[PDB]
Amino acid sequence: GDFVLPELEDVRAEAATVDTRAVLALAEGEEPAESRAAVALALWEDRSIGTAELQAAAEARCGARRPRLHTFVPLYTTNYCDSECKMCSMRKGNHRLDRKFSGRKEITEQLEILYHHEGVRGVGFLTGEYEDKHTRLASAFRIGWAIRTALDLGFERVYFNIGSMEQDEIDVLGEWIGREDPVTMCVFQESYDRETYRRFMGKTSVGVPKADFDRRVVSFDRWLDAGYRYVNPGVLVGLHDDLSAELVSLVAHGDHLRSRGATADLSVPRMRPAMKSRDTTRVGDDDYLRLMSVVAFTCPEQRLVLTTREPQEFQDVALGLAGVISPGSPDVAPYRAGCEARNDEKSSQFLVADLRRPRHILGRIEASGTPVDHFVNPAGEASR
Amino acid sequence: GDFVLPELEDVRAEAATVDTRAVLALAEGEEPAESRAAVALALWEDRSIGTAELQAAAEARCGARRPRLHTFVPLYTTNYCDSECKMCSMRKGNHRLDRKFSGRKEITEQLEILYHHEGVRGVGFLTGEYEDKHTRLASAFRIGWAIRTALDLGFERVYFNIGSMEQDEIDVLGEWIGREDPVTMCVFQESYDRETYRRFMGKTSVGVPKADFDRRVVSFDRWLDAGYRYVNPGVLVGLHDDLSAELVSLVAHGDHLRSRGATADLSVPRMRPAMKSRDTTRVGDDDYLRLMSVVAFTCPEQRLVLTTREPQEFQDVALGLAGVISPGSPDVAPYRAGCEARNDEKSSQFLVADLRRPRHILGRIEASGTPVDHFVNPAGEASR
Ligand SMILES: Nc1ncnc2c1ncn2[C@@H]1O[C@H](CSCC[C@H](N)C(=O)O)[C@@H](O)[C@H]1O
Ligand SMILES: Nc1ncnc2c1ncn2[C@@H]1O[C@H](CSCC[C@H](N)C(=O)O)[C@@H](O)[C@H]1O
Ligand SMILES: N[C@@H](Cc1c[nH]c2ccccc12)C(=O)O
Ligand SMILES: N[C@@H](Cc1c[nH]c2ccccc12)C(=O)O
Ligand code: SF4
Ligand code: SF4
Ligand SMILES: [K+]
Ligand SMILES: [K+]
Repeated sequence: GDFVLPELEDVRAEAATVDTRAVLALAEGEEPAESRAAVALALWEDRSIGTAELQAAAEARCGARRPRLHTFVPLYTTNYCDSECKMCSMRKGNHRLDRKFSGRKEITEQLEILYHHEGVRGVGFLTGEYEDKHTRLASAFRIGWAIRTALDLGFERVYFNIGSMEQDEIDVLGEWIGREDPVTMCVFQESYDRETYRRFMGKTSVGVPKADFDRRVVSFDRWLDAGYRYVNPGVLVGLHDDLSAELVSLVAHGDHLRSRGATADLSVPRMRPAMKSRDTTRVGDDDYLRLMSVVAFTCPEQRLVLTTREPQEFQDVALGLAGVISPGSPDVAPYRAGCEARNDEKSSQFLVADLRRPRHILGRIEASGTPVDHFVNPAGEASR
Repeated sequence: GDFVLPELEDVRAEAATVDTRAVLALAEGEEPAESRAAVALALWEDRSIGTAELQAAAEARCGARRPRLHTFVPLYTTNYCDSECKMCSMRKGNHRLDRKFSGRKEITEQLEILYHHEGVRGVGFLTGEYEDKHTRLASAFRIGWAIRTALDLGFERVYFNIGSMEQDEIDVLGEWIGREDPVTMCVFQESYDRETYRRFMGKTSVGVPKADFDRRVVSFDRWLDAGYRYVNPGVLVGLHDDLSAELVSLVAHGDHLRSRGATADLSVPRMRPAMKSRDTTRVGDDDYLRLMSVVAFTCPEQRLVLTTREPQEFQDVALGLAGVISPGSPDVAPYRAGCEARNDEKSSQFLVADLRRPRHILGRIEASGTPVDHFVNPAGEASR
């Protein structure tokens, strides 16, 4: 009943049988005979189909989706972590980081700034991942409180991203919400290749909690077992060299979740500068746009998430492939009324490319002709 | 400005000069010329004064105090702990314990049982003590939420006992309350002798958080620096062989706190059965009553706390020396409507002597002629 990784050579054989031209000719809402992972792989590898042309087809295939876009802004509630991801500044072994923790007052204040000054109605809560059972339970407790507090303030959509979760940790978080609340669990597998995964996340059985690949990947299945609905898998683009392998696995994971009745967003964040202990693969814009396109096309009801990891000029080109736009900063309690958010290298998880205020970024998107749901521009008669 | 341990040989020399008969002749509210620690020591060592006679004098000296008694019931919110106290079942190295953790739902349910079925308006929240800064902050956060939740339910007095606390941990807890709220910090030094302390609590600088004697003993001073008022020092009777040394130090600590304007309760819990790694000194009833008497007499505005560690027959004899009566069980979420509380050896901190329901114990005290504040007997027209 739990997700099982696809056999990449099996998908390759099925991809060899799809007619990619016929696929592009499909009407919106119409579904290929072959599996999504096989169709995505075939589109990816058929270089007679230009990336620009794939992108236009993906945007059209997703064109009917309503709302076109919605938003959430991240709120990192702490930058403590017990794990050791080599591409992340929050890794426990990074003794250079200034560690911070938001209490009741600070979390509430940040939510009020986001709500009234940035005009947003979507928020995400983030933490590190912790090793011992009591710390994981206490973290779930705190984040559960934060989710409930946000919902009560009038946030209409809440994400959380707090590491892998076992059944009893979900129990503790779940006592804060209802099974029908608009709450999405985020757990990016980073890489679905077990060998690349171990290279960046570490080896198991040594107090490094995220090194357990399996606990992480079945977290959505536990969430669904408990009766919840919204989930957000992802790949960290730049870890594994073979992008065709990751897109096959992510699309396979999305497809599994869909079969279980879940609503899934799909995230493919691209690497940003951080205090790393191993370096990564820089993925060019064309490969990245091609990847987003084949995922968006074959998974048309599963929204891609685009974040301010990316610079303004890239958002300009890619926004049409996305279903979620998420501006913000990965620093602890970084927001302040009337000021740009902090992204201090001394305390941030990584450095973002776009530090413009969410309400500016989202306002410009709306002014260009795309409304953003969960955004209320704090303007005119809706200004205080 | 912080508490400094008295020099025991200096107190001995001052004790040699007090007239213990003149001391007993003092009118209530009148104060000896010598220091409290010196007077307590002299009363202790003057065996021409019988223990029964000391007890009668202490009770009379405290007779004017109003209310005569108030109550709180303990609620252990978890039995996880990172420390290694050799006399305690919750020590991390005790792999036999079944570890439990109460979330939002369970804590609320327990408070409602205590409030409506046991009729109590005083509660104490307890945890283990944790090593890494994030866990300590997350624990402070949770317990802060619990205190606020209890106060909002109508609890009129809340204790907490969650280990030593540094300034930033107090900050996190304090965001849940007001400086004038009826909230008491408990931090029992266990032994004021540094050598006995190290024997049971462990050596410092090795991830054993309670091994730091100094961080622990100045926790009240940090609490007072932040502008709070109520504190609860204690000695664990049975650790250190020389009781005269501990009573000198506890009375000295009480006196210091008083000088800083604090309201202090004083706790002298006696050892109970547990899964220990070192055994302790069994203190007989006469020594124990003599100890309670000299502390109660010399510190007449600082209430002794008596708990159901002690059997019914001992409470009968000692209750007149106490200002706080605290029935309950040191098991996680042990209460249930209409049932006696759990005290399961598989999950409890230690085994208590008296498992009768708080409302029975407190009702019998009231029926015998002593009202108990923060107790509303759920009887007659106050029954639902
Ligand atoms: N240098 C870096 N640049 C860009 N994204 C990164 C990054 N390091 C990590 N990330 C991504 O940030 C995401 C959310 S933050 C991590 C939250 C949680 N501790 C967890 O690890 O699941 C991570 O999952 C990762 O995909
Ligand atoms: N076997 C035992 N019998 C009786 N009391 C004990 C005991 N072991 C510990 N205690 C007492 O229980 C008290 C409260 S419980 C401990 C709470 C917190 N972890 C702390 O250590 O401060 C301890 O301070 C100790 O004085
Ligand atoms: N990293 C998380 C949270 C996030 C959302 N938008 C962001 C913008 C910048 C940094 C982090 C974020 C995610 O991709 O879901
Ligand atoms: N041990 C804590 C909490 C407590 C109060 N009353 C108790 C009765 C039994 C066991 C524990 C307690 C204390 O002495 O303050
Ligand atoms: S990616 Fe998450 S688990 Fe890994 S080091 Fe960073 S914060 Fe910790
Ligand atoms: S007395 Fe407190 S700190 Fe020590 S082992 Fe027990 S619960 Fe942990
Ligand atoms: K809008
Ligand atoms: K009463």
